[PDB]
Amino acid sequence: KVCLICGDEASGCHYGVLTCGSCKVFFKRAVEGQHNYLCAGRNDCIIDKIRRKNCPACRLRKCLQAGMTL
Amino acid sequence: PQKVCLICGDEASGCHYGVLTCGSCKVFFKRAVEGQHNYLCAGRNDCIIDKIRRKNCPACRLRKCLQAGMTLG
DNA sequence: CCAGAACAGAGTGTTCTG
DNA sequence: TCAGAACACTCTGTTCTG
Ligand SMILES: [Zn+2]
Ligand SMILES: [Zn+2]
Ligand SMILES: [Zn+2]
Ligand SMILES: [Zn+2]
Repeated sequence: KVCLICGDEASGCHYGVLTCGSCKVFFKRAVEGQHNYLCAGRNDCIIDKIRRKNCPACRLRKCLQAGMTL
Repeated sequence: PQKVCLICGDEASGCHYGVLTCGSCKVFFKRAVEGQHNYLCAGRNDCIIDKIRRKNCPACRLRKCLQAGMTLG
């Protein structure tokens, strides 16, 4: 019921991992697209519903560490 | 001789709200002080603010603006 | 249910003006 | 000189569709 990436309400099992929709479309867009994500902290940024927009790098990192794939 | 924004290190357009800055940090500061935003740092309140990452943490950006001495009067 | 498409908004940055 | 208006773009999130 809870997104393993940001803790928001999970819509379902997407790309191998229980997530919400925002993290679903984010993951696809992040992996295929050419983005210049760069962390401003220490690679341990808190990714929750409020702050997930802040550091796309760490968000993508959590997605990958969760095992998400296309 | 070229001037540098004291907030993000981008090219400063001039002295805005009391501090040498670019346009983006200017309008950002205005919108931030007046506007109702939910800025919250995801790190340790010491995020690196440069041209690439200034979009990342508005909280730390506003913090640098205030510590630089920016004001509306 | 799940993937992808598509529509809409927030936040941002530049150009123009006096 | 700098302040503010306004348009346009990027990124994101929800809704729609196959
Ligand atoms: Zn999520
Ligand atoms: Zn980060
Ligand atoms: Zn700046
Ligand atoms: Zn921060």
